[PDB]
Amino acid sequence: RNWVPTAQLWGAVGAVGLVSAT
Amino acid sequence: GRQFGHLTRVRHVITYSLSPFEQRAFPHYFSKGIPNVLRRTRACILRVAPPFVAFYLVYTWGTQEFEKSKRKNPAAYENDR
Amino acid sequence: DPLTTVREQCEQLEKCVKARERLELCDERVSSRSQTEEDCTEELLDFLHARDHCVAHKLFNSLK
Amino acid sequence: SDLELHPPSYPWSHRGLLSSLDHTSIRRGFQVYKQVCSSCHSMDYVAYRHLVGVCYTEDEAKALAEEVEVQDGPNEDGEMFMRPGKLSDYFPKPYPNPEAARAANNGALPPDLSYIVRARHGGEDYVFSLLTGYCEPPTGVSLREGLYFNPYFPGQAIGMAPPIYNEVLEFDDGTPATMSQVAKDVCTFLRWAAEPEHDHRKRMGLKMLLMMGLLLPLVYAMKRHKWSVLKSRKLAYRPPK
Amino acid sequence: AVSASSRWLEGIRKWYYNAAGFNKLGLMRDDTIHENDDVKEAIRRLPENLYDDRVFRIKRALDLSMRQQILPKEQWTKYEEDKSYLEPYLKEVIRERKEREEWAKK
Amino acid sequence: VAPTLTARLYSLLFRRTSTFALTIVVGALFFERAFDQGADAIYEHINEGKLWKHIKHKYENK
Amino acid sequence: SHTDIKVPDFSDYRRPEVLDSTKSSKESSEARKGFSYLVTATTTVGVAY
Amino acid sequence: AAKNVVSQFVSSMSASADVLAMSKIE
Amino acid sequence: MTNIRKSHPLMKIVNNAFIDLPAPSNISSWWNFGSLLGICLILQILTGLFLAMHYTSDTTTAFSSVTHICRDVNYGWIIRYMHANGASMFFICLYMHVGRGLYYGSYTFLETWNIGVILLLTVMATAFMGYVLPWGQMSFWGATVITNLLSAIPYIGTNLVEWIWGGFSVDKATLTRFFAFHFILPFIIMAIAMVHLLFLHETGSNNPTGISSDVDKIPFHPYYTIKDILGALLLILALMLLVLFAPDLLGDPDNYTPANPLNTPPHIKPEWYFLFAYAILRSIPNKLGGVLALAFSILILALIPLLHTSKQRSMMFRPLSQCLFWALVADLLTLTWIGGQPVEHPYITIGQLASVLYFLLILVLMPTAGTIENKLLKW
Amino acid sequence: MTNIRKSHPLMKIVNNAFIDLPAPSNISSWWNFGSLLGICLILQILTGLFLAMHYTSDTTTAFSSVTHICRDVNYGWIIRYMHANGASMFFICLYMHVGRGLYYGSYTF
Amino acid sequence: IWGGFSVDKATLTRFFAFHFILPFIIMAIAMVHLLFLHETGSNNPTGISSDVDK
Ligand code: HEC
Ligand code: HEM
Ligand code: HEM
Ligand code: HEM
Ligand code: HEM
Repeated sequence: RNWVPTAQLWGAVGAVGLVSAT
Repeated sequence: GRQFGHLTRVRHVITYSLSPFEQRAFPHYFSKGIPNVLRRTRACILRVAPPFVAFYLVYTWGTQEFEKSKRKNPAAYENDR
Repeated sequence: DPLTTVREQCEQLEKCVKARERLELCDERVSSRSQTEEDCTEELLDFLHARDHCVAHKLFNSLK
Repeated sequence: SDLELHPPSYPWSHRGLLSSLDHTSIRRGFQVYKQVCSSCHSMDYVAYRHLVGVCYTEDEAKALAEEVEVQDGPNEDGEMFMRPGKLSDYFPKPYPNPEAARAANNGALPPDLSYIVRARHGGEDYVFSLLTGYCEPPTGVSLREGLYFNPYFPGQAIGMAPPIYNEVLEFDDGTPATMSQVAKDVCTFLRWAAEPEHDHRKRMGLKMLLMMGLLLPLVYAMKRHKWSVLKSRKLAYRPPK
Repeated sequence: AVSASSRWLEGIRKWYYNAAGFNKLGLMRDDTIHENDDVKEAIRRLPENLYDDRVFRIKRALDLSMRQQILPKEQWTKYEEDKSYLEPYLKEVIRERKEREEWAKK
Repeated sequence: VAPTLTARLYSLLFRRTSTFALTIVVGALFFERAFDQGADAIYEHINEGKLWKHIKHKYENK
Repeated sequence: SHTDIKVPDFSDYRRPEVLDSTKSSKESSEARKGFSYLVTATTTVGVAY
Repeated sequence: AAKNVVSQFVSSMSASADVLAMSKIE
Repeated sequence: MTNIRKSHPLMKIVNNAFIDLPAPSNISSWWNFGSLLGICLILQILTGLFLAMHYTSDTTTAFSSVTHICRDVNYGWIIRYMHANGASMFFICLYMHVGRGLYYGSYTFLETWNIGVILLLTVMATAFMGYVLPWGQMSFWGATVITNLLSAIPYIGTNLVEWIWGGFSVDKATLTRFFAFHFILPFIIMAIAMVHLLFLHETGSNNPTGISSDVDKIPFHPYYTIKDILGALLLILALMLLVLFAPDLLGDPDNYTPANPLNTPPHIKPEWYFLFAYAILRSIPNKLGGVLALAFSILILALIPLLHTSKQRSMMFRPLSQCLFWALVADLLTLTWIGGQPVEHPYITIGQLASVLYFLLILVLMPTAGTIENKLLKW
Repeated sequence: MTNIRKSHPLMKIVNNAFIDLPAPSNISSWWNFGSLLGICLILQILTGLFLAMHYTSDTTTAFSSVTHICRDVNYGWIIRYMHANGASMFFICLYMHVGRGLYYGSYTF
Repeated sequence: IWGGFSVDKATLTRFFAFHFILPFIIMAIAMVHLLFLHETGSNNPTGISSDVDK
């Protein structure tokens, strides 16, 4: 349900984290 | 083995509290601080301060003497004689 | 050049004049009674201090 | 048990929390060490890495480090056939080994200037006031020739030849080489060899201080936010009594 | 032979009693006690009134401590009102345990 | 009426923790750069010409 | 007996936005949570640095 | 068993023939 | 229960000593030193492991090694200075911790106070060995003078000092041993700290007032986790303020001189955290008398629980003890001053009186003051 | 309870996982590898700490250092050869451990 | 991981430090391992619960 949209913003966070942080 | 339901027995006490988002976190801090800080420092000062004051005198004198007795190379006994 | 001037100035102040009297007597006392164990070094040690405090502050604006 | 005179808080570009080193000083000083001091005192942990630290280019210092390996070169290190080129070589040891070093200075052992600033008590001030401090022996005093009298040495006597004297060397630009002017530059280069991190660390200090001024207040609010309920709380006691 | 000396200790005692700030907190001397095994049993023996009271006063106290504020001058504990309400209870408990210890000698 | 700046911010970014953290990640990035830039500049200002950055000229390309 | 209860005057501890004995807090408090959560997001963003 | 085992582990610290070689030889 | 993450894993339940635990409400800022104490152990540890990632433990190199860590290695300079400065913090923090249980009767928790005491003296050994690793003049001579202080024991001493050193002096032998023990003591210490916390979780934390707070208990998570984080904030502030603006300031020793065994700083002395003990040791003419007295300075701590005379475990409501308490801290400060002092008349005579005043304050004055106060209250 | 040493200290209760614990009757010899597993962990450690009491971690010396532990140092030879061999055991033991888990389905846990 | 292009000193001191500190960390793990196992006890050759024989 809300998990896609929430999994997609959790997705994005990891990505931007790595990208930036690394 | 449970710490919250087993502490102690309390009867007849009512408690009123308010939510963080309804209140302010910094309640007339300058005003309270000055008076409260003032009031407890002044009840501390007498109990606390002394000994430190003491030390300071000891320090001061203590160092004077050293420098004297040692810098006063002639201190112990004079030159002319 | 620089250092040498500023030193002098410093010893021209009323507290340097005043405490150089102990150096003057020192030097003569010691030179005349040369055998004595008296150190003129110890007397100099006060002058130098007061000269140098001064020096520092002024001497710095003169260098590169 | 002799009084020891102590160093002024001599006016230094860097005395201050944010103040940093002045490389031109470094630069100058360097040459002072190299011409005035290389002769008896070593700097082992200093490589020919001034580049960015001293504003000498990599070509500039390469060259500067090449001639030092051509004359003092790795033939004093044990690289039989070594000459100009290398940059990982450290500043050239005045003598093969310490024992010699005392013989050249008659019993005394020229301290490695690498860390003098941070080693000996009293920092650059002492170093500056030593070099610049040389006065007349005190009435009634005796002095073996090596035992020059210095106003700032613990035992009131040092085995130090004219450390620095006017017009000892010449700098590229034209900085007036005064005994003191040179010592101001020499000390500074020493400050740096003692603590190469001097500038970076001060720079981070600034960053740490701004940040910390944003977190300390921020986190305090967070603390009141939560605990407010408790400190805003009021009580009532109503027995049946 | 205590007429002048022991009618003057009350003066140091009074001095001392307000000195120790617990006065100001709304607490009383009996609530300041180190809760140990004997005190613990005396506590348990307290009446609902006596007992619930100790709970509120310590409640109000630990609340002030937490906030670093003192109670108003008007609402303080006055030395003349020394409720030694624990004392009675506390005594016996000790009395009983002293006996027990003594009975165990031989 | 409009939402106070914060209420606007709130409803766009802080209801959902997913967006909140996203924010923070983003923020941490953007922040680092401006801090540095601004913080660095401040520091360099206080030592004008004292640092190699200032002094490179002298012996550079003739 | 349990009706002569009053909740104590909180007026000193509360705040501007929701001090209005007679008006809604719903259209006030939207922001109030923002501002508190704002503080959090900033701290967590600086600390991250 | 324990006694030797323990003893070996403590003499392992006592004083290495390396060092002790030079001891008393001047 | 179902899906209550916490109690599901048994392991995760064990961690709810942080989140759910009964925490007193009222609670001075002093308590934040326990937590901070543990931040310091973790800091030291990570730092140590990175330093010991580029250090060597030999006469020849050690010095160099440290010197190399601070010059060619990337961010090893701060790591090392963070390390050095840390340990100062670690101690500053430890002595707040002990003061708070000397004042508030936390030491009532006998069990917990004896683990503390073990903790304090373990951390003392680690700091003693770690300062010598670098192998600088100060280090070299300090470990000779202290270790040799052990040779005051009459029958064994002498043999024993030579076992510890692994030779007749302090050469390689000894320096590798310190490296090994320094590295493994903080890991043993961590288990003791957790054993300490274990016991202390059975009775909860005391308060200013000195009275049970079971009537007013707060969730640790909501409140204390922020307080702790905030206390870290300040703690790190001091660490970095020290390590970034005045690296050396608090590290009295300027001896960045490679150790020369014939050479001596006439002014030989432990760092600030040890001065007290030092001063107390010099006050005694006799060597052995000093060593015993040295031990007792520190070991004296376990006796306080027996020494407690009053009925109020809280000093808070007791004037006279508050007054002597403070003096003893200022006496302590006085003794630390003597530590960096030439061992001459002026300081001698002072130190001696200080040393007696310390033992008086602990052994005789306070105890009496406790009684008096009890009798004034009519207790 | 009173003066039941075990549960008196809370700490000492935690040690009653050794003494009082429910242990199945039937039980091949295989399970002793758990315990031995720990045995080995403790032996390596005591051994390690003594070797690392005379070892140096540099190119130049390391070989020498070990060589010196096995020659001049008293009972350093066994300590080192005990440490080397141990680790063999440690592994020999490990692979019994996992075998057992594989075979009787201890891995259900 | 190597601390450079080869395996010179840099690597050699790293292994010394991690070798030293792993075993300590591992002991924590072991105990954690034991912790979990203590919650269901030791399986047997038969493969059945022994609760009826303990
Ligand atoms: C050759 C001789 C030189 C030269 C060119 C310099 N020094 Fe310097 N120095 C020399 C000796 C033989 C000694 C030993 C002194 C003694 O044992 O009495 C020293 C000593 C110093 C010191 C004294 C520090 C101390 O031991 O307390 C310092 C600070 C020092 N040397 C520094 C220094 C600097 C910066 C120089 C270049 C300008 C320098 N020396 C030149 C011998 C010599
Ligand atoms: C809380 C316990 C610890 C304390 C009090 C402590 C303290 C110290 C001190 C005071 C020094 C001297 C540094 C100097 O002045 O130059 C030092 C050095 C050192 N310590 Fe620690 N330390 C602790 C834990 C550790 C740990 C856990 C490790 C490794 C895992 C470690 C590794 C080292 C190393 C390798 C050095 C030498 C390099 C240097 O001089 O920094 N220490 N330590
Ligand atoms: C490695 C050093 C130490 C660490 C890591 C540590 C850790 C802690 C922590 C986290 C707490 C709980 C919070 C607090 O009360 O501050 C605490 C409490 C306590 N510690 Fe320490 N401790 C250390 C050293 C000591 C020492 C040296 C002593 C005394 C000799 C000691 C005795 C106590 C006592 C008595 C308490 C309970 C006080 C109370 O809350 O009423 N600890 N410890
Ligand atoms: C089970 C955990 C450990 C295992 C598997 C293990 C295994 C090994 C092995 C296989 C070697 C090579 C020895 C050789 O063949 O020469 C070694 C060396 C070494 N280990 Fe351990 N070890 C462990 C724990 C430790 C611990 C805890 C320490 C320190 C407290 C340590 C310190 C050393 C030292 C200093 C050496 C080097 C000298 C030598 O070769 O003996 N080890 N270890
Ligand atoms: C550091 C190495 C280890 C230590 C110190 C250790 C220790 C222990 C001990 C003391 C026991 C209880 C007795 C027994 O059944 O033998 C045990 C049981 C067990 N261990 Fe380990 N172990 C280690 C490695 C492993 C490995 C690598 C695994 C599997 C991947 C493992 C899986 C198990 C299992 C499944 C059991 C429970 C079996 C049962 O009784 O039904 N162990 N361990």
